[PDB]
Amino acid sequence: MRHLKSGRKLNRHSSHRLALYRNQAKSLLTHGRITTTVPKAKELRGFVDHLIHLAKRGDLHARRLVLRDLQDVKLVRKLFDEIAPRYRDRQGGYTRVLKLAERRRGDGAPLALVELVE
Amino acid sequence: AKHPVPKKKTSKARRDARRSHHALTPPTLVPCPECKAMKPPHTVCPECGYYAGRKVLEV
Amino acid sequence: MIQPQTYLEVADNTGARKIMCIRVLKGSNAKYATVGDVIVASVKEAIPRGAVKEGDVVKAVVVRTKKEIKRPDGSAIRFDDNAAVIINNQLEPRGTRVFGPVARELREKGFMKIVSLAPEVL
Amino acid sequence: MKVRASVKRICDKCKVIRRHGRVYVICENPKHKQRQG
Amino acid sequence: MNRGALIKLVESRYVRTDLPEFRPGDTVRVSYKVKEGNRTRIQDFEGIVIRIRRNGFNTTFTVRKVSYGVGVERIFPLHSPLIQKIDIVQRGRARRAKLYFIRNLSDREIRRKLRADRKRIDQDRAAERAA
Amino acid sequence: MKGILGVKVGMTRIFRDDRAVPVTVILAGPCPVVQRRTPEKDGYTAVQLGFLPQNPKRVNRPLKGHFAKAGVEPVRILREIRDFNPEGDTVTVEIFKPGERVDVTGTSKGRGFAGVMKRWNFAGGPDSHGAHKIHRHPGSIGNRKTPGRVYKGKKMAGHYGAERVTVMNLEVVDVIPEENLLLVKGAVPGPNGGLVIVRETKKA
RNA sequence: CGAUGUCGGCUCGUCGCAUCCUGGGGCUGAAGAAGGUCCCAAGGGUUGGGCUGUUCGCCCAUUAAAGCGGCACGCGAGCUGGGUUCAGAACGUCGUGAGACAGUUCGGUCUCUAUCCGCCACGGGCGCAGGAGGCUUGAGGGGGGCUCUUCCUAGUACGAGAGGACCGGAAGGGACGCACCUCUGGUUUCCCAGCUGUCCCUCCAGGGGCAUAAGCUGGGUAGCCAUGUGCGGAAGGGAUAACCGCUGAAAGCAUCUAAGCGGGAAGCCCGCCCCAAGAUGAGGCCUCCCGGCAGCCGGUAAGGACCCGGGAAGACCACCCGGUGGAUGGGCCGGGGGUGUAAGCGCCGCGAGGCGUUGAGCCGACCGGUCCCAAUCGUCCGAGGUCU
Ligand SMILES: [Zn+2]
Ligand SMILES: [Zn+2]
Repeated sequence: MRHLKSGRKLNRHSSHRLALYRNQAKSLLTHGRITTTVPKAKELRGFVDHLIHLAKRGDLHARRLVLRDLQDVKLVRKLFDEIAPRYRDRQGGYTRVLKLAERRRGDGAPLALVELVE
Repeated sequence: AKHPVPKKKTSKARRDARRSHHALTPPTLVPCPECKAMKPPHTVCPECGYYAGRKVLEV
Repeated sequence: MIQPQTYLEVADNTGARKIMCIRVLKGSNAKYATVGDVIVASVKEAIPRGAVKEGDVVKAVVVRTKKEIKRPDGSAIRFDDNAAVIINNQLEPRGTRVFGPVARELREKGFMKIVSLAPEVL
Repeated sequence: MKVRASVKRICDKCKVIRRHGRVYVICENPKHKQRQG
Repeated sequence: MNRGALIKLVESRYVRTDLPEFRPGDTVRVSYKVKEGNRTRIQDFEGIVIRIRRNGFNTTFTVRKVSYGVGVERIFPLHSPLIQKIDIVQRGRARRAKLYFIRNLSDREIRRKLRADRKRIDQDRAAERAA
Repeated sequence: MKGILGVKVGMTRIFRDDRAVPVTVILAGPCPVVQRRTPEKDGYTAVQLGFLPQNPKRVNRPLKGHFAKAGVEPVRILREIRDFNPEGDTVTVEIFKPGERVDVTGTSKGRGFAGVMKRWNFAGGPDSHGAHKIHRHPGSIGNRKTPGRVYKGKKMAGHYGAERVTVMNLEVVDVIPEENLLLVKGAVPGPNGGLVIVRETKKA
């Protein structure tokens, strides 16, 4: 019974879900747009929104917080420099999720791209 | 567990009967408002690459 | 929650030390014994030459439980032991004096003797 | 009510009556009160 | 509607306000009303608040004192009208919200792990000063 | 038989006479009447209540006509109180009063396809001593060749909960008219916000 | 005998009554209480443990009681394999021996996939003579049904006393069933903190991985939960069993019966809850809808569906909700809640560390707000009402 329990297991154990979120986020910031299965996307909305929110906060403590997950200096720099400004006046909704019409051939999985909002 | 096994051969009418619900619903399509092409709703038109009256993907 | 096979510290000076609950005298199929309950136990341990020696089957009463005890007010008490008083078959403490605190439910169950002897009723 | 199959008079006051289809040996003496069955 | 706001509305007529704030590790003497026989008398239960599950009006706390070499733990509804008054007899300096480990500690070590709270104590002396 | 619709907002204990009596809080009113089951017209006597109101763009034509036949606002949920002829046009908590015994019915928390232990409290099997893969199975289910079948209603797996449930003879701890809140001792079937219906108890 | 798996235990029951308790009653060598016996009665219950493979039995402590049996001495495509009964080994004994026991003793592989009927749940189709959307009723079916102690009655009746009532009320329990998470108590898989090793980021500091599919440890939200909370057994009505009667003839009397009428039980029916119109007998009420070729086709009405966004709804499906008019979910915000004073800095320390900043920082579900991001645009089905 998953009553009110939030979050998707995604058929990965805990640390694997977490590293998935980190790698997904890394590619997202590194590219803005990425293509991934739908549930990974919707389970990636919040995990990106939080990091970008700390981007909007921008202080050192946020630097080490987001750095706790991204684990990169350069990519975090781009985050606090290219993205923190461009989302400086947006409250939430830092990412957009669109479902693609064409499923993945290899398994019939449905695809959808997650993009940083403009 | 003593290896349960089908008792008798399934008659053809019964087989087809169980396969009755095996029909494949046709994938519902709506015309892309951009290029007038059919495609699944609530998705990006892979033809035009637009969505919500604006561009999303690079066709 | 006292059940059979449980060990109980005797809270009084009858001579025993611990008693193993082998029954709970509350109806036939009583699952658990608690404060103010009448259990029947064995003397698994007694001071030398006490009033009771080991192996005696004795009616006792639970006066403290490491399982807490709610109350109609909302408050609840929980000791850090399981204690009982070796009573006679007439609801009178066979021992002369009890040791350590006890619960107030005893007053609710006609154990004003044990309540009185209690150095600290709670 | 002595229930049995050989309901019979015991005393002269033992009086038989076929009540409700059954045979009852009704008597003033309570002990002689018999029901056939 | 706000189900939470309705809840706080209901409990709001019962929430007690005057009780002194305290954190775990501290020591308390609770003047707690009692209905013995038919009369009522307030007994003080003084121990360590080893736990405070904060659930608004349903928040309650745990006191722990050793009565005659016997660990006596007690749970009080934080807003119980039966609880007459609370007495912060000591600002122990806890370090976790829950202090169950003291169940297994000799009282020497119990004290040695619960030191006084210089900050909250000095705040106490700072307050408690009438006009 | 008076009764009002309501919604379960949550549980809580209060202090009534130095007793932390746990209660559940139920936003009952205000229930407007929408139609009255009269025996000459509907074969029996009852009423039909609306709770909560509904966005007018979310109501089909038929329902809308059903409201316009009354003078009632479009309402989300609509039910019937059997054998209850409210005089007013909107049943509220005023019909109830503290101390009054009631019976409450609501859908239990649907526990999906529940196993056999959780559904019927079967003992299952042991956890050691060699129990092979049957730790929570119901063991046997019947007899040998006679009757060589399984009786109707043999307790098996299935959806435990998610069904209508009526806990009865509860106490109306308190009424809150200005809020249309109701404080009923004991727990009520259903999740928080789950629709429920309160009625006079059939006990004595 | 081209296989019907054999004692026992477990799980799960169901049923008979030749009734162990609970209910009713008769008689008594029934003073009361307690009993005995029999009669009617199967609704419910019938405890836990020691010994033994055991069933059985004895015992232990209770209990109202600690029922007897059938169901392939129920139940191994549900479990175990203790016993019996494979192969090894040993003893007593028999046999020259090989070996034998019904005597003993230690050990000894129990086989993932359910086709059908059955059962437990959930659906699709069609039907329910117009189409939909709601509400219902309830044919009928299931669930449940229990029991004890104490108090008053009243130490009253009874009784030399001893002892000790009926009836009628009151309260409190045990087990069981349902529901729920306010409280207690669990979990609470990464929400918080700490710690060890290693390696890495980036040297310090600060962090990350790994140590489990949490490294360990200290907590713990919501949810799920019981050990926690509430509620239930009804009350009552009806016909009855045993049994007890009024009237009463046959049969001058009497007769509970033969005409009749009544009382009469944990019993049956209703009553309580639940399911329920496939109840094909397809029910009832409210509301909404209106042509080209018994029909046919048409777009279609109402409406629905598909499609999302979800949901204490859920295997799927279904059900519910929302769909720009939107707060449905993710964000964010605010509260809750948890962890427990972040980092950084300053100061104090040789340093480990400590102090202030600081109930700080972080913060899963919880409770509301905000349209920031998503439920875009949409498509398709779906009335022309059979006849007396
Ligand atoms: Zn296009
Ligand atoms: Zn006679």
